[PDB]
Amino acid sequence: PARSVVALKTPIKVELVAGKTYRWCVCGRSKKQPFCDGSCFFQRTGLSPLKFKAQETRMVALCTCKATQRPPYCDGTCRSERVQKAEVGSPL
Ligand code: FES
Ligand code: FES
Repeated sequence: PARSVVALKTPIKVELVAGKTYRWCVCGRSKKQPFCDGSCFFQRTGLSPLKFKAQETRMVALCTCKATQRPPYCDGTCRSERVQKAEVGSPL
C-alpha cells in the first residue's frame, strides 16, 4: 500500500460512546482527523481504516501522527523528536 503520512503532531481528544463503531484513520490523509473520511479509498492508497467499537463511554486521545505502537490510541510516540521534527503530510 501507500506509505502513511503524519497528519498532525498532537493527538485529538474524543468522547467515545459505548456501543458506537468508529473508523480510525490509519493513512494520515483524512481531512476529518482522527477518523476516516474515505481519502484512503478515493486516492487508492491500498490502506483502510481501523474499525473499532467503543466498549465504554470515556474521553480518549486518538493518534494523528499515525506512528503510535498501540493504535488507534496515542501512546506518546508523537512526543519523540522524530515526530515533532516531521513535516505534516510527509511519511515519518
Ligand atoms: S482516510 Fe485515512 S484510513 Fe480512511
Ligand atoms: S498522536 Fe500519534 S502517538 Fe500521540
